[PDB]
Amino acid sequence: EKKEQVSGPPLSNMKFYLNRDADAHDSLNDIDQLARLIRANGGEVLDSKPRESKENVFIVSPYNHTNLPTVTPTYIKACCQSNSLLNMENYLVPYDN
Repeated sequence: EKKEQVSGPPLSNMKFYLNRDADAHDSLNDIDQLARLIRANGGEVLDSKPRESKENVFIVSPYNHTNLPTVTPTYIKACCQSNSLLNMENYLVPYDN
């Protein structure tokens, strides 16, 4: 692995930031800064930290299909620094629950 990002467009894909409502997790307003980098790449990310339980609050990662599950916000630090050589770190919420 020498070439940095080759398969598919390196920028502009799909992102979504919507915290559930646990009153805490990792980041809320700070992610707006770490995501500002990937937000200006060409994709789309809405840094919003709500607190309403309507099964409609989740955070989707770049190139991540199915908006049903959820991933960690720190994913950016691993997606921007590691590119995509650490999928095990998706630390996404299972499909069952």
